[PDB]
Amino acid sequence: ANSKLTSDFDNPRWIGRHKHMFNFLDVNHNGKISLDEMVYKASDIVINNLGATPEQAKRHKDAVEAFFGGAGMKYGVETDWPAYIEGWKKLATDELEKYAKNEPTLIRIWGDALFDIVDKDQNGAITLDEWKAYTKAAGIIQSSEDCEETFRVCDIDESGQLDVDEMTRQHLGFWYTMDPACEKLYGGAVP
Repeated sequence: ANSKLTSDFDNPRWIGRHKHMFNFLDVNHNGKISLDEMVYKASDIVINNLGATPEQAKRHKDAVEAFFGGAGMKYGVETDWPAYIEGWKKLATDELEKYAKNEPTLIRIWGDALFDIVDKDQNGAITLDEWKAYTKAAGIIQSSEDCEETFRVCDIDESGQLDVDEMTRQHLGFWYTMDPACEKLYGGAVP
């Protein structure tokens, strides 16, 4: 492993980051969300907004399923906030253990599936316009300014593209650890 990455689950900013995403995913404010809703949203984006082929959409669905499944979410089950954050601690712990052992993480698997769809050239890297297209379809980022901040925070290659290796590292830090190097990865869109 190129980094020594550790959890910080009692940091109110960690908890808060995931509460933000919980509230953003709970579009109708039910106080709970299901795996059914998560995989619906994921496939809706890639198939109906981003042009995914059937095989590409299925690969992506599988990776989203396993990601949220790692946080304890299940088909036909409604997950409330207390269960969600409990599951998220397990997910992060498991991911960081795989990382420390140089084994593929669920976030890498998902990234590789998503980048196959989003990168016009299928070479594992995306342009700013492609990042804007994905994030604004998903709604996780709403403004171009915030999408631009992502390219400031990450190490960009000489052609001005964000590669999956770099985005995986940044996401490990941003979602699992509170690495201060990854602050503002989504600009002002996600605290």
